[PDB]
Amino acid sequence: THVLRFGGIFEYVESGPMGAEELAFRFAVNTINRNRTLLPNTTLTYDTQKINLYDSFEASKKACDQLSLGVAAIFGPSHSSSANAVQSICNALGVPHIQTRWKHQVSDNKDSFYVSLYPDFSSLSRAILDLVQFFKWKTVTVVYDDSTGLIRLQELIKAPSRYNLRLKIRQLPADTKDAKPLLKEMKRGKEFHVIFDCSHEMAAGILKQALAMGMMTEYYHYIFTTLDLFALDVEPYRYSGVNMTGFRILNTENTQVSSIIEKWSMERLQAPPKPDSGLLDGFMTTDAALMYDAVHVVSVAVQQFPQMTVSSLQCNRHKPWRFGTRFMSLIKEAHWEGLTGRITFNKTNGLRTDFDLDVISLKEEGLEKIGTWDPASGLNMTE
Amino acid sequence: THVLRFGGIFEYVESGPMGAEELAFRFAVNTINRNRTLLPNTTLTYDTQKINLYDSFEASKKACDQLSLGVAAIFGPSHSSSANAVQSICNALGVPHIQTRWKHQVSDNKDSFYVSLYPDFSSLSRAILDLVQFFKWKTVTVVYDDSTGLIRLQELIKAPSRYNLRLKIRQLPADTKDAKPLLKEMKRGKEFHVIFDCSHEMAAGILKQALAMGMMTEYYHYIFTTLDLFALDVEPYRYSGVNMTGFRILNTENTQVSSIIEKWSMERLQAPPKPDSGLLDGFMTTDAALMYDAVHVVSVAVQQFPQMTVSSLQCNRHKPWRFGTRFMSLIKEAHWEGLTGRITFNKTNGLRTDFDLDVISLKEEGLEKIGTWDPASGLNMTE
Amino acid sequence: THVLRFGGIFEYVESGPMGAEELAFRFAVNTINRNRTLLPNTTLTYDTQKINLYDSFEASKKACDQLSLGVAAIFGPSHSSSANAVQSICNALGVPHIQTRWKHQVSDNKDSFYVSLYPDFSSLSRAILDLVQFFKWKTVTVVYDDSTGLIRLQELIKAPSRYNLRLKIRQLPADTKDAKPLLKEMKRGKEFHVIFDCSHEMAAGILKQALAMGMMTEYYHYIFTTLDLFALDVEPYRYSGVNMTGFRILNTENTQVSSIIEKWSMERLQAPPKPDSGLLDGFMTTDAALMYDAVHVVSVAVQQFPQMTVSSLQCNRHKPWRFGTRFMSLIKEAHWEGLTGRITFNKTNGLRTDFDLDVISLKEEGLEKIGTWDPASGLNMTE
Amino acid sequence: THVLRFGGIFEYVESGPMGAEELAFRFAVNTINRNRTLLPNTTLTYDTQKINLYDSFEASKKACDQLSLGVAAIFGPSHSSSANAVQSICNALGVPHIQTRWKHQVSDNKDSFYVSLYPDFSSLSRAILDLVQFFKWKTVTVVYDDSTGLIRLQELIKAPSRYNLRLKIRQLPADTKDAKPLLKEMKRGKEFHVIFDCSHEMAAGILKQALAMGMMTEYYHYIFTTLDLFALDVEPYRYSGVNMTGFRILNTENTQVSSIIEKWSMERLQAPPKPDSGLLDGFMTTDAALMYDAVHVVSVAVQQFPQMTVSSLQCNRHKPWRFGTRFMSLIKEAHWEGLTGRITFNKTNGLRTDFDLDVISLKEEGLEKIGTWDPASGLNMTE
Ligand SMILES: *[C@@H]1O[C@H](CO)[C@@H](O[C@@H]2O[C@H](CO)[C@@H](O[C@@H]3O[C@H](CO)[C@@H](O)[C@H](O)[C@@H]3O)[C@H](O)[C@H]2NC(C)=O)[C@H](O)[C@H]1NC(C)=O
Ligand SMILES: *[C@@H]1O[C@H](CO)[C@@H](O[C@@H]2O[C@H](CO)[C@@H](O[C@@H]3O[C@H](CO)[C@@H](O)[C@H](O)[C@@H]3O)[C@H](O)[C@H]2NC(C)=O)[C@H](O)[C@H]1NC(C)=O
Ligand SMILES: *[C@@H]1O[C@H](CO)[C@@H](O[C@@H]2O[C@H](CO)[C@@H](O[C@@H]3O[C@H](CO)[C@@H](O)[C@H](O)[C@@H]3O)[C@H](O)[C@H]2NC(C)=O)[C@H](O)[C@H]1NC(C)=O
Ligand SMILES: *[C@@H]1O[C@H](CO)[C@@H](O[C@@H]2O[C@H](CO)[C@@H](O[C@@H]3O[C@H](CO)[C@@H](O)[C@H](O)[C@@H]3O)[C@H](O)[C@H]2NC(C)=O)[C@H](O)[C@H]1NC(C)=O
Ligand SMILES: *[C@@H]1O[C@H](CO)[C@@H](O[C@@H]2O[C@H](CO)[C@@H](O[C@@H]3O[C@H](CO)[C@@H](O)[C@H](O)[C@@H]3O)[C@H](O)[C@H]2NC(C)=O)[C@H](O)[C@H]1NC(C)=O
Ligand SMILES: *[C@@H]1O[C@H](CO)[C@@H](O[C@@H]2O[C@H](CO)[C@@H](O[C@@H]3O[C@H](CO)[C@@H](O)[C@H](O)[C@@H]3O)[C@H](O)[C@H]2NC(C)=O)[C@H](O)[C@H]1NC(C)=O
Ligand SMILES: *[C@@H]1O[C@H](CO)[C@@H](O[C@@H]2O[C@H](CO)[C@@H](O)[C@H](O)[C@H]2NC(C)=O)[C@H](O)[C@H]1NC(C)=O
Ligand SMILES: *[C@@H]1O[C@H](CO)[C@@H](O[C@@H]2O[C@H](CO)[C@@H](O)[C@H](O)[C@H]2NC(C)=O)[C@H](O)[C@H]1NC(C)=O
Ligand SMILES: *[C@@H]1O[C@H](CO)[C@@H](O)[C@H](O)[C@H]1NC(C)=O
Ligand SMILES: *[C@@H]1O[C@H](CO)[C@@H](O)[C@H](O)[C@H]1NC(C)=O
Ligand SMILES: *[C@@H]1O[C@H](CO)[C@@H](O)[C@H](O)[C@H]1NC(C)=O
Ligand SMILES: *[C@@H]1O[C@H](CO)[C@@H](O)[C@H](O)[C@H]1NC(C)=O
Ligand SMILES: *[C@@H]1O[C@H](CO)[C@@H](O)[C@H](O)[C@H]1NC(C)=O
Ligand SMILES: *[C@@H]1O[C@H](CO)[C@@H](O)[C@H](O)[C@H]1NC(C)=O
Ligand SMILES: *[C@@H]1O[C@H](CO)[C@@H](O)[C@H](O)[C@H]1NC(C)=O
Ligand SMILES: *[C@@H]1O[C@H](CO)[C@@H](O)[C@H](O)[C@H]1NC(C)=O
Repeated sequence: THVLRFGGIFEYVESGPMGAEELAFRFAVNTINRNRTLLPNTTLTYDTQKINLYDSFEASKKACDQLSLGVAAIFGPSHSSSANAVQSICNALGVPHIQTRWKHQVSDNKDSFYVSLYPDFSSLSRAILDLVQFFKWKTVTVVYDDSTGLIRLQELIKAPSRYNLRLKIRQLPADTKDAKPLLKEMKRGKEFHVIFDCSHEMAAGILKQALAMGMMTEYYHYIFTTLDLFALDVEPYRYSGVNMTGFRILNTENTQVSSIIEKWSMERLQAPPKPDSGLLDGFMTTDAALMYDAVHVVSVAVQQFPQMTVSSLQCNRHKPWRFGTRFMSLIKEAHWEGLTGRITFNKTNGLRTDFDLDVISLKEEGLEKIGTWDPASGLNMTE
Repeated sequence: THVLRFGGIFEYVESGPMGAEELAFRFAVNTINRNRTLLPNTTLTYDTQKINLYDSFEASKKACDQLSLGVAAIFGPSHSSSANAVQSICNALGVPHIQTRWKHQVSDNKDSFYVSLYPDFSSLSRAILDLVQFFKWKTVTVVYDDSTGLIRLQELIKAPSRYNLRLKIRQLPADTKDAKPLLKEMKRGKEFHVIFDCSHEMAAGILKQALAMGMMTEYYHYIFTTLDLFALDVEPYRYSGVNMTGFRILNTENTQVSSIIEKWSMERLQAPPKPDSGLLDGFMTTDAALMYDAVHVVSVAVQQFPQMTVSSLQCNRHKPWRFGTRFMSLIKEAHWEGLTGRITFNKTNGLRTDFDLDVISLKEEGLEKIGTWDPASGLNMTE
Repeated sequence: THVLRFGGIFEYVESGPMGAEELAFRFAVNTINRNRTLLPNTTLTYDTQKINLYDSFEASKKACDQLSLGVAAIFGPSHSSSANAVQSICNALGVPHIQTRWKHQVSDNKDSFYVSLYPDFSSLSRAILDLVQFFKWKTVTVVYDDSTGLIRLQELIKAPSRYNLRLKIRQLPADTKDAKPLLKEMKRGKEFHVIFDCSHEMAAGILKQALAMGMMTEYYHYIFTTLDLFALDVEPYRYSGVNMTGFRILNTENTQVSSIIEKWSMERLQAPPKPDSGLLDGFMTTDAALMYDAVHVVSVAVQQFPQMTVSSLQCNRHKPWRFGTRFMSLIKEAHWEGLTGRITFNKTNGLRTDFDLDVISLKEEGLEKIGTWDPASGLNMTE
Repeated sequence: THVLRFGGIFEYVESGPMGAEELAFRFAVNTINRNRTLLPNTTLTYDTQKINLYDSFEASKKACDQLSLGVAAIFGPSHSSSANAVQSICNALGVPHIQTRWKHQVSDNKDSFYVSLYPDFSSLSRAILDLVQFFKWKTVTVVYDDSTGLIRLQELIKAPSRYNLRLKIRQLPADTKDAKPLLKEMKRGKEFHVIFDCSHEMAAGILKQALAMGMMTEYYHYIFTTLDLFALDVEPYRYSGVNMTGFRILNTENTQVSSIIEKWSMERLQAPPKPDSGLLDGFMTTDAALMYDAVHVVSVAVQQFPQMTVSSLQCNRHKPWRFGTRFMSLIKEAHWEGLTGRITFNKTNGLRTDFDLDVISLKEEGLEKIGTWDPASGLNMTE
């Protein structure tokens, strides 16, 4: 039988239920257990631990508790300060570390036991930069939220040194949801073409404050850096004449992918969130779409490797895992067509820089696909 | 007697001797032991460990080895990925963590047991931004090296949204010291006013490549973000008619501070570095000036706290240190006039945002102080 | 057999080995002895003497010692005050005097027994004057070193009486290598187009002081009067955007001439000079290229004259040498294609005014031939 | 008694009698022999030899014949190529060498046994350059004759690099007295302020060709570099309204100096020269005034040195003369008020740079003294 024990480190939600990434890790393990074509001989169990996500010492202790109990791969702790502490544990002891969120990989880590299923912002910032040239902009305002967002969109800030733009980089207020003094300066400065680097939970809150201001007109164009633009209640903004361009990697135009998302709204349901937030009700974010994908791409690697045995390692007496070198190379050479499209990894550094996007814009009917991005091709926009 | 045991985590230099920060930690402990006014009853020993500085798992093990052996404060492991792993250990177990280098404090860490003696780049980027307005620039090029340098100078990038500039943000080549294709684009683009965000070991290498190009003339003006501009062999550049503006926090205009630097060249000497690098020979960097200061500011706190006892804590069974709360508040409320001037800490977050700079520029004679920055006052430039 | 005894008077180098002209005289005699097409029946020996070069009385005694011992031609003592003393001895006693350096021939010497293989500055100063008109200059600064340099470039100083220029004649400092107060006046006076009349050992020292000043830019253009511009380490000046125009008579674009220069670096090698001089290592100067040529052009004359016998003459009882009139006319009517190109003499005064130059300028790759001068044609510059 | 034997080397005039310098050497020896205050115990004889003046080998043989016969000082052979051959003989054997003509002393001769009684052109070219500033010229034409005249007036050519002039340097025709095509270009170019660097035998021939042209008017001003401007028949040019400025060192405004010149016209007389030359008849040139002075200044040195004995030296077995060091220092420290004024020598190099001139210009009456030059003072022009 040989039950595998893919471990995971997730957020400790105090009041509410388990998070969307923790549900998607439980849903993807149960899907492979029920289905019989993928892994027809083995079953998957899990060892999910809950941390604060903002404490590298709690993430380091529970990652060593999973390797002492014996796991095969750690599914990342969702945060830059916490994943860097668990990445180096997984490097030292040979166990893979599967990342589904963006993290600043500094250019001096010689770490090899990690892959990142999140679309890398060296590729995404070229997708925005191609998109501002299709629209023939010459005056752009980038509004980010946290200081790490300069590292994300740095290929867009280095654009007036090459192309013909003038970037005016602005930042959202750090403490409050009171971005109206930001939007007053953007209205007085006549900044009609704006790029927002913020999550869809925050991008929904800016659009209410841009509607309370006089900024949702036929003159304003908003490109959103988030991949969850198909999660917003856009009904107050369809008839304004705005354009709200963005991307979508979640391949919701298949009968197989949408069937999983239609099943997703059932088991998640459990008191859906607040009504005064401009998001939808039944929707899978791309944060939980990549955790459903992260279990399956590694499941390609355990399918092509039947001699696998989960060992029990110790952090104090660290030894590399016996099959760690080959099993890491089977993850980096794994191809899969998951919810977010084709999943191929970067052979140099282990990232995900080759992926397919879907350019979506706001029409009178709603968010509609008007193109397709591809790092080999570029914007094939059939608008 | 009560010997204290200030611990430290430093770089493992393989071929050469101990690093400049490790010498400055040994020199500052031996200075307080020899001198009798500061701590007239106690002596200081140390437990210096050597790590890779790019491995958070090695820094986490040796920080727990110091707390198992029993230390009073950890002097930081000199790097963003390594200090974040040791900051959270020192937070969980109550021991202070003394930082002498800049690190991206994310806005969600609820850590309290850390202070940073490095001048914070929220204050330094206002010192550069005041300096480009004294010089009445309207066209600025910021050249950084690593992607974290956008977080450092982010108050300068958000300047064309307020003032009258146009920033053209550029980046040094990531792999090679071959910044001449960068300097060709800056020469063809007619970019005479340049800000360099790079270390003085790299800023010396850019000036050779700006002299090999036709870019050291009476038209080019270079502001350096580094505080070690008074460490460069500037003899090939005095007569060019260039201006090389910068800052200096190392208060080398006192008979007491310069006496320590004159003693510094003796015990450090030990095969001084390569001749094909445009730096000086006998000089203390500001990286080792802040480690000499870091021992003394905490020595103010052990002077005002005689009931101190060093305990032995364990990371697996983590308990806060018995005097950790009061001793951390005595470090944050400690004032000291060290090598880098007056040392007062930020009462909100524990940083160092209130400090005195010395604006230095290049004249025909050499680097000469032409002003003084102060967050309360601003540029008092008697040029 | 009839061994010939071409004599020579050279510099007494005290510390180091024999000079470059004395090596080239030994190398050219040994080449004709080894080769069998030129002089297939006779061999050449030599009687090299060493003087101070600045004492006409020592040069006069050793020239009479060579004629008492019996020579066929004296190869000149490399200096104006010393060669004039030996020219008149060779005139009185019929022996030829072969000159390879420039000397002020006053317009009243009725001397006939001398030829000069150095390119005459009545022709060279027209080559510079054609070159400042191809570049369309209207404001020229001539910087010479010694007062004889006005006689050299006098056809360039008499140019504003004919053409449209304004010469500002300046002089290098007489005692020191401290030409920076000269270069300050040329920088404050905005003198971008400069002609340097100095040797390549001194022209390498001016370019360091023009790089220490802000004067190696894309605005400054330097014409060098020396013919050894292809002997300078030009690597610090390739990327500056400067132009460094000059000439080259040493025909280094043949497989036969460069083969001799490739053999030249072997026997000369013998502790190559100082590293703090901006010259190359393996190179033949045009001062030693003309001494290799001086032996061969006279070897054309002994090939066309087999009845030659070397006699023994006395200066106190001076008698013309028996074959002095015919053998001098065979040297003046000798054609040879040596290292410096075709070697034909002026039939009026015995000089060398008909010769081929190669206009070389500084590109990004290095010194590159961009034309060809010729007294019949002029500048055929395929730049 | 101790008869001294001051030797001399002069011109071999074939057809006519002895030259003006040879008469002045015979006249000055006979004057000191007749007079009894100067040298009241010793008499002077001489050993005058005649050379071609353009042959350094004939000058070298007869200088060794005088030292073999035994002389005390050689009075120079009047020419640059011949005096350099005799200067080095007198240096090697200790005998002084008294020069009365200008010669290019190169900056590398370490010769000590020579003095020059001719007014040095480093001082004279400052006297012309002060004179063109008193007259407030801004456009100057320098017309020289031979290429050595650039070395003479080089402090005047380097003037537009300091002051406000524009020099147009021209040259007289080398072969013919046909300077009218030169004067046509100076008339068409409107060059009214001209400096002539030529002898008074040639300056008289230019003024006929400037009178045959339309160039002797009230618009043309001619400064003459020669010191024999008070030797020209100026009667055709008094009423033209020209100005002909110049200098005079021959102190013809004393009753003692003019008495010697009135005696000079008696013994010289001997078929006075051609009538078609615009010079006077009874006049002493400054070339023969300095040879009368050269015997007397050395006669000061033999008066202050009674233990002198003339020895007999050989050039082939050269030994320094026994009293050569002290007797040379008595010549350089000798003061005399001769025909040309006060005679003091330059203590550094042995030249004559401290002397008194008399600025003379052309009035309606004739050449009239209008000032006085002095290197300490400058132009004290009481015009
Ligand atoms: C349970 O079975 C397998 C487990 O490996 C799941 O993967 C699918 O397997 C089938 C055949 O092995 C393939 O189906 C493909 O579906 C896509 C729809 O996106 C279609 O374009 C292809 O032409 C093909 O029909 C495929 O290898 C794989 N599906 C994907 C998306 O990679 C399967 O989805 C599970 N569920 C069911 C209901 O079978
Ligand atoms: C594995 O990782 C490396 C490093 O990220 C990938 O190299 C990158 O490949 C792209 C090819 O598109 C390079 O060019 C970039 O293309 C865009 C297209 O518009 C254009 O704006 C520029 O030409 C831009 O440079 C990119 O420079 C290069 N990155 C580096 C650091 O060299 C590589 O493709 C990955 N391997 C895969 C996906 O198989
Ligand atoms: C403790 O830390 C806080 C934040 O780290 C410090 O507050 C900061 O104070 C500076 C200067 O007052 C503010 O910067 C800017 O000042 C200039 C000129 O006054 C102007 O361009 C802006 O209006 C801005 O105020 C900075 O924004 C502010 N930070 C925050 C978050 O409010 C505080 O001063 C520190 N306390 C000390 C050193 O005692
Ligand atoms: C032998 O020597 C004499 C003089 O040393 C040479 O005569 C010289 O020839 C050159 C060129 O023909 C004359 O230079 C100048 O030429 C240019 C352009 O043609 C122009 O700017 C002037 O009009 C001038 O002619 C130079 O003046 C002339 N020298 C004399 C004194 O007449 C002669 O060419 C030599 N013979 C050979 C090399 O066979
Ligand atoms: C013969 O005697 C001496 C030989 O040494 C000649 O030199 C003159 O000697 C006298 C008295 O020793 C001085 O005369 C001076 O004359 C100048 C006129 O230029 C006058 O300004 C003075 O006030 C003084 O009277 C003087 O030392 C010297 N003369 C000069 C010009 O230096 C003397 O000239 C010979 N001839 C006669 C006729 O005495
Ligand atoms: C011995 O020889 C030296 C070298 O020739 C003499 O030094 C020269 O002295 C003059 C003083 O007048 C220096 O200044 C020159 O003065 C004129 C006056 O108008 C002015 O145009 C400049 O200031 C000019 O430089 C001159 O530079 C200096 N020569 C050198 C090469 O330094 C010295 O005076 C002689 N000793 C005597 C006469 O006792
Ligand atoms: C020893 O330590 C004491 C610490 O107080 C030093 O004394 C201080 O010296 C500075 C200038 O040297 C003064 O500004 C302070 O006021 C002094 N403090 C006190 C309390 O007097 C002393 O300089 C140190 N000596 C050595 C040799 O290191
Ligand atoms: C030996 O001397 C002869 C001299 O004639 C050289 O032969 C000449 O070589 C050059 C090129 O090498 C040709 O352009 C000439 O036409 C040749 N002349 C003749 C008559 O053949 C020969 O190269 C010399 N060889 C060596 C090794 O020095
Ligand atoms: C909306 O999109 C269309 C198509 O690109 C464009 O013509 C229009 O200007 C856009 N509206 C804006 C930018 O407000
Ligand atoms: C671009 O899109 C068109 C139609 O949407 C289709 O031919 C194909 O998807 C793309 N063509 C390419 C990539 O050549
Ligand atoms: C540079 O500094 C100099 C002083 O050395 C000053 O005169 C000048 O204004 C500054 N700026 C420029 C652009 O030269
Ligand atoms: C800076 O301030 C100090 C005291 O506050 C003063 O002594 C100095 O002159 C000031 N600098 C100026 C005015 O340039
Ligand atoms: C210098 O040479 C370059 C070629 O390298 C040419 O383009 C330019 O016109 C020349 N002159 C100047 C003043 O740069
Ligand atoms: C110079 O002339 C030669 C032949 O006379 C010719 O090959 C060359 O092309 C010419 N240079 C030019 C035209 O720039
Ligand atoms: C002659 O001299 C006087 C006095 O300097 C002057 O005014 C006049 O112009 C001169 N004549 C010329 C220069 O032709
Ligand atoms: C200048 O000349 C005046 C009168 O000609 C006279 O005082 C003296 O000769 C000179 N004065 C000086 C040099 O002070």
